Amino acid sequence: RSRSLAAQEPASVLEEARLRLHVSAVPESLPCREQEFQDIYNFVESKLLDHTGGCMYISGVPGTGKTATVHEVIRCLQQAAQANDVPPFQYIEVNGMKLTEPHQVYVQILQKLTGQKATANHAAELLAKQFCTRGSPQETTVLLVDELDLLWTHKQDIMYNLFDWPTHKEARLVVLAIANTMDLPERIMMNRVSSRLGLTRMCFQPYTYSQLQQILRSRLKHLKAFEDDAIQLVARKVAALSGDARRCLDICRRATEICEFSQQKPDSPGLVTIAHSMEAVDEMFSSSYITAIKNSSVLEQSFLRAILAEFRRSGLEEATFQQIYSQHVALCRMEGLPYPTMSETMAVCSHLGSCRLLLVEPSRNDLLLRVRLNVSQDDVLYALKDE
Amino acid sequence: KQEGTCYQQAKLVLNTAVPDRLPAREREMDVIRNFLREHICGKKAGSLYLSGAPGTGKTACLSRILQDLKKELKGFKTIMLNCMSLRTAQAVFPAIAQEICQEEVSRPAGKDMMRKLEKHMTAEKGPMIVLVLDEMDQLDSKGQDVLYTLFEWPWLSNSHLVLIGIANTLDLTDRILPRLQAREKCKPQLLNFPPYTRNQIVTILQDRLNQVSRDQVLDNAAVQFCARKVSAVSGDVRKALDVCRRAIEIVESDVKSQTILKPKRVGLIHISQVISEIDGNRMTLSQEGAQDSFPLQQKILVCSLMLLIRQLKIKEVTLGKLYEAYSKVCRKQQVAAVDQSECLSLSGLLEARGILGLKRNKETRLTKVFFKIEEKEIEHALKDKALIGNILATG
Amino acid sequence: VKSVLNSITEEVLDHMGTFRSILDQLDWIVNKFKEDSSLELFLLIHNLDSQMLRGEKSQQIIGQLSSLHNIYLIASIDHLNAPLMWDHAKQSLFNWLWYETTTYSPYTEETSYENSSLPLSSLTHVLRSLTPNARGIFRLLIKYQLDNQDNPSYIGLSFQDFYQQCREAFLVNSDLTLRAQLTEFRDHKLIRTKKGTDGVEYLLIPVDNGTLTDFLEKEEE
Amino acid sequence: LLKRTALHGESNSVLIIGPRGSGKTMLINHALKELMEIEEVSENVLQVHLNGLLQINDKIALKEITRQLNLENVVGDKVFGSFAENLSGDRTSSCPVIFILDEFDLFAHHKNQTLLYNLFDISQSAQTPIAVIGLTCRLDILELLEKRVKSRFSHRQIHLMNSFGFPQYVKIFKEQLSLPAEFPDKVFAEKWNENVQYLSEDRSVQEVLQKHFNISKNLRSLHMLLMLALNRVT
Repeated sequence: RSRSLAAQEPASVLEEARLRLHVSAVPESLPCREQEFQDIYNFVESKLLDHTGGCMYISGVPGTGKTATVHEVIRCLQQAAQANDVPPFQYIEVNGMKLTEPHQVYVQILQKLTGQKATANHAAELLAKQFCTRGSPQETTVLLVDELDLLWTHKQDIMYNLFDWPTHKEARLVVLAIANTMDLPERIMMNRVSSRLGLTRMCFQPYTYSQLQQILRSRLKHLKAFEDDAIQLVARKVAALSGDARRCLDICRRATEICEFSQQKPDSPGLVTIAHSMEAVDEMFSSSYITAIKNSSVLEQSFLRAILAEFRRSGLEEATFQQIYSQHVALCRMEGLPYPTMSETMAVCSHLGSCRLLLVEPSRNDLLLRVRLNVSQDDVLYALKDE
Repeated sequence: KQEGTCYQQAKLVLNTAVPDRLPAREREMDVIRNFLREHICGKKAGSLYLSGAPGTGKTACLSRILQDLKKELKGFKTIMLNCMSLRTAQAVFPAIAQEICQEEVSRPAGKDMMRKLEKHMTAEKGPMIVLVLDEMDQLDSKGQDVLYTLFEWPWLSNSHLVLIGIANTLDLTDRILPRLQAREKCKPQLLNFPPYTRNQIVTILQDRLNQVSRDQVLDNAAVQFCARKVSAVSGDVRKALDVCRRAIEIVESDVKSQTILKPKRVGLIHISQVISEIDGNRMTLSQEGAQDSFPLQQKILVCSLMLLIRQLKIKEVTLGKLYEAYSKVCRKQQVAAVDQSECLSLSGLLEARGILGLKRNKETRLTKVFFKIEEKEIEHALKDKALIGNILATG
Repeated sequence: VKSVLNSITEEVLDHMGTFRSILDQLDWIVNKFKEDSSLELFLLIHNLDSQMLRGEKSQQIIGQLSSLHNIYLIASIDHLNAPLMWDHAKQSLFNWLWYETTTYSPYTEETSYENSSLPLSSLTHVLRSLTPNARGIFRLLIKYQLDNQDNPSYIGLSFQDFYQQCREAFLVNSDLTLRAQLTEFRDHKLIRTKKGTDGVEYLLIPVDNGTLTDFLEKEEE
Repeated sequence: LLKRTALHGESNSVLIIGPRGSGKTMLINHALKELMEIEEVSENVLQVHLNGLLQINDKIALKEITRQLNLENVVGDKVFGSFAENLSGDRTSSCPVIFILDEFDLFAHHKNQTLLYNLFDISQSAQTPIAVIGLTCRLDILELLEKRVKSRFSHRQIHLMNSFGFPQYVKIFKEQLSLPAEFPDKVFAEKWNENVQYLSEDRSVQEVLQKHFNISKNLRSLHMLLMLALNRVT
């Protein structure tokens, strides 16, 4: 025991639920996906026994299991290599955002295999002559790349030459191209990249309604702290948004924090109530516009009121700064305040300009300021009459 | 029987691994080999621009001719070119300057091109050097000055260099080589390759599976269909070998279903389902709560797109007017309220499955967006009767 | 100006090229011919008034070398605006001596920069290596172009009517496959898209009006 | 949320939206100083003071980050190599350090924001989770990122916007002028707080407070109304 607080053991129930719900403390991966994990299992298994190389490109939004399901593909092949079943392999990992320049990918590959480090040209030339070496055995390695749009250049000499490497004789490269949407090869990339690749793009669909209630059930197998009516309610809103696997457990973590705010009382409730599910939606999707007019002063709410009054008899959402100052004095004198000065016109604009709630060019044309409302013109009328 | 033996050996021959096949390519290959015989025997040298078809897999055709000349004649040397690691237009000549005369090499000294490279080529005492060129279109510049010296060497004094450029068709002689249609000194040669139709795609598969496999795994009716649409896009050999190999693993995975636990012919329906998620919309699989199409909060926003096209005669909208239509239909139907703070993330969410698209803009709200194609896809195949049926009849 | 100043460095003065800006090389070659009084150089420059040196920054470089009597400049003038490229601030260094020359002989060398039309072999060799379905689309837009060419307000066909005409003439089947067939046309400088205000991508062919009229006569076989 | 990281190993990332350095810096720095009273964690947890107003690109940020930790270099900075292994059984003795950002506006429009994606992966890595607490003046920040960063966020933000008026606004004017018991003589300290009460209810003093409250109700707009009057007192 070196550290004074070497992980305090959770002696309660609510403190233990965060261990099984954490994105890092995962005993395996996200279940409810056996028809897709078995399909990619026979694909990678057929490449190691054949001593060849192929390509692989999936699809889906960043949050469907592209970072958890790919780990179990390696954990299952390493067990058979120790039992004299599949040939041994090498574990290579590389991310697309860890490198600033898109041409520095040749440094992480040479350093992972051997130990020599060069640059984008001194190393990029040695890797080209090493793959075509006649009379040298290799291993069934695996190439895992992420975020392909960052490696796109003007000459298209990053994604094209990468796919032509495993298409040789002594080439055992298994490329795992990870991206987002599936129409990338036919949009950003041109003809040469999409030609030498193949139509083997099997997209991954988000989890269904019956799958989100099962993954959360596996994490809470022996956690008697949540009712059955609150688990299906949280998994229902995320299933209708986009079905993201990351937007479901984050809302459940908020439910574990809103309940502790009521645990300060001497009474210690067991299961959650119905009030914790309603508050887990408004706080998760908070609005940064309905609270700006309620907590405003007097001159701020009167300045925004004259903007809609001038965009009614004209029909155009673009105006100047000299015209808005004329009608601003009419609304200020009726309620009971003197005429506003000219020097303070930029002071009240800098307050709304700092938060960028009114799109306008900087202080260059003070009398030609373009007024551009960040929100609509009908939502500001309902939030104003509430006071 | 030999069930498991045929599948483990069919994926090796169907994989895109240097397709160096001789049949189905006769008149497109004999002209290339006979063009080099007159230059090595007749002591001639010129240029030869090969404008291949965009993406058809002809890199293995030139490798077959180069290796056949080594076993026939012994004495010449062929230097390869692989400028894939050269992102700039320069640093190309010194990359191939280290191969002078095989056993006789030298070292660079910094800034020494256009002097020693063209000097050894004009030497008549040396053998006939053959230089290969690739991706010549990517080596352009602001005035393509680097391409004015490699096309004039086999045309001045001592022509002892043959130019062979392997590249697909993107642009002819318009801005890359302005010497043509202007100068009468250079006389290049141009050879094209038409896309292979059913007369070659079906032929290239007969000598591919019947020579390495014992029994076929598919009928002859499925071959005429897979070779029909592959030649309509471009006619790539890798695309034809991938559309057929992928249709086998989907059927092979179904074999291990209540069979191994205590050959067959692949039908045509098993192939159309593989290309179903390539060009066809995935809007049918949406029953039993299966999230394989559209969730919910996006259909209530895209349904109002056509409501504004028939009223303003325009097909383009923006994020500003999209919330105005949503803020009106939510108060009259009592649904889930979605603030515009997270509606911008929905714009970068509806792009897969072949639907609407957009571009990149600096400022928010004011974003010029458009729709892909809208005609007849919301009925028959798609429900839209008990979900958003009351929205279309409202406005 | 870089192919002439940097050519007398490693050949006349025997020095590798390593200058920085343009003004750094101008004042570096003057000291080599000023301290030495035995470095003659005859400049037999042909057609000084070309087409890529009309700016005032081109004559001020060569005008500095004219101040020394050890540098000989011989140029030719083939334009009626001879004093338009030099004023009084530059004639003191050159000191032009006019000599009329009568040769009477045509030019068969520099005739290359002038606009001819486009080679017909480019439009012929592009359809042979093209897919059969794409040739029917190119031959369909050329028919509607000449029939509507008389209209001066021709802005091009829209995308909605173009997508309907495909299935009427048994062509493409879907929309994403139709966009993939237009990839080899936009890269070959055949058609291009414009940012229309109505949200519709127009389709036009930036060629000559007389080129499309000679395309229907060669496709009769 | 802070006790979940120092006492345990749960990192949280929230967004604090408010005015500037005069209002937003009244809660984050107060929570960090609260950790100082307990000396069994303040000595094992350091602090990196970063500011987005100074950094304008991404290559410079990869070198100035080592100026605060100083665990492998000296006054000198190591090779130019862009950082690749940033050190990331969930229980280590390398003293976890919490980073503090500021002003999410300058680097928010750089190149896909390659700097914020690294901090969001350390807490989700496998070694020691590291949290991140920043400050920003612009309201909505979540939609100002790409979809690869939007789906990988906590989606937790609090709008620290004052909602005062006139009766409770006078207490703020008197709290800033209420000096603690630090004067050598306690007699002069009693007349200081009493004199402010005599001027808080006046026909001319209340008119100045309501005039500046309608224009800008931020606490920064009131700072100039308290120091200018002190300059006249000689």
